[PDB]
Amino acid sequence: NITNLCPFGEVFNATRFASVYAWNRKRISNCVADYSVLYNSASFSTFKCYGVSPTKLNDLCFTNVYADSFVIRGDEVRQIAPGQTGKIADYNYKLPDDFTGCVIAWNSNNLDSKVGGNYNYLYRLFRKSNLKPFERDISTEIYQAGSTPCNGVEGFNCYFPLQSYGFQPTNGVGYQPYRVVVLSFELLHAPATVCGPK
Amino acid sequence: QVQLVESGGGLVQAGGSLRLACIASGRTFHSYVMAWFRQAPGKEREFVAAISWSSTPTYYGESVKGRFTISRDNAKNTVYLQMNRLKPEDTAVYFCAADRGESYYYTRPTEYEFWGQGTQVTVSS
Ligand SMILES: *[C@@H]1O[C@H](CO)[C@@H](O)[C@H](O)[C@H]1NC(C)=O
Repeated sequence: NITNLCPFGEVFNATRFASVYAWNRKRISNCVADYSVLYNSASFSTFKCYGVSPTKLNDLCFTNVYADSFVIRGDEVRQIAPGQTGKIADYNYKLPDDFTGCVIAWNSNNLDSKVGGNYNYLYRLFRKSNLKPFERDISTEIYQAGSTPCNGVEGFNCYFPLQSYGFQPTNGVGYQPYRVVVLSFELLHAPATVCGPK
Repeated sequence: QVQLVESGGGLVQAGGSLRLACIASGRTFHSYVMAWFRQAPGKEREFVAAISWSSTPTYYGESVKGRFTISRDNAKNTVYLQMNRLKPEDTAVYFCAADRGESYYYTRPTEYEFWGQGTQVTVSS
């Protein structure tokens, strides 16, 4: 009997968060998923589930759970949803059209922005084609934007594919950093490893 | 892009009934949580009701609980709001809304991507 609580603290309150292009996965398994800690939060900017009601999370069993987390701008959080397009959905982190899981975000201006600007968080600006759902690209190959081949040297129509967010505490809300957690729920032909308390 | 058009609004006497309807574009209506909000003059958009994909969690604002019923007909891309025992305080613009996601914070306007232009309901006393 799985009896130890799923370590949601280690996900939501991780001391470090990934750049979106290099998004972090934690596997959650062989644990009781108590969501009441998340239910009692007022500061999340969004908390939506797809394929299950948020009201039923404490009653459901899954074969596998993944927690994907990263930082993006406020007005890019709408892209972390099935059927979205934009730099983030297309080139950084793509959810499937039939996604089963929840997307939670919160403003992290107090932690992730600095007086000089925080340039540590990166996003992929260019890619030859869109990510498949749950695909991850950490390559730093020079992007050929034009006719001429680039020979892995930067210049005219030959761009380094990653760009920095540069988060300043004085940015408008849409340009402030937001932390995101995506909980993926799998229901495969396998034993359940994650259940709610009930 | 999903478009939404409300109908069935207008003038009605206190204690009367109205069925608002809202029809959506698109071939994946079943994938949308559908909702009703309303806005009285001087007030912000107030949550009225929402219905999940299966119909099976429904949600209601405190002041309409018992009087209003939300329902959906996936075959017709339509969500309905049955409004019974209407009071003057129910007078407002009623907005249809839709989102792929069901929100823990289901009363927040920002949790719904798609909005109709709204239709006036007026309840005389
Ligand atoms: C993370 O920390 C906040 C306070 O900083 C706390 O309210 C919350 O319960 C923690 N979240 C989780 C999932 O443990």
